[PDB]
Amino acid sequence: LTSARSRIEDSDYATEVSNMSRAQILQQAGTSVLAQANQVPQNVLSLLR
Amino acid sequence: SLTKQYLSVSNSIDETVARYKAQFTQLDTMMSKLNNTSSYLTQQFTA
Repeated sequence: LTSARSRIEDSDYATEVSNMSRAQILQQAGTSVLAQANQVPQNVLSLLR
Repeated sequence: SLTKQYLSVSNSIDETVARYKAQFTQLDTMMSKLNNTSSYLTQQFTA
């Protein structure tokens, strides 16, 4: 019963850790890209000038 | 019965060692993909 409980309940790092990887990678890429978007209307303004 | 019990527990402890070695083989897989992810961060800040 302990084995059955363990297999139903336990989490596998060999999956969750790479899930964390993908997620945080996306977080950092998202931060950089978000920074990028602000420059666009700044260019718009410089053009307006 | 003593001989039987000892023999039965021997392989059990050995496969416990094997299971922990599995958890830590995958731990090293995760550190290796984390190194790959640090290299990804490398490309990302080079951007």
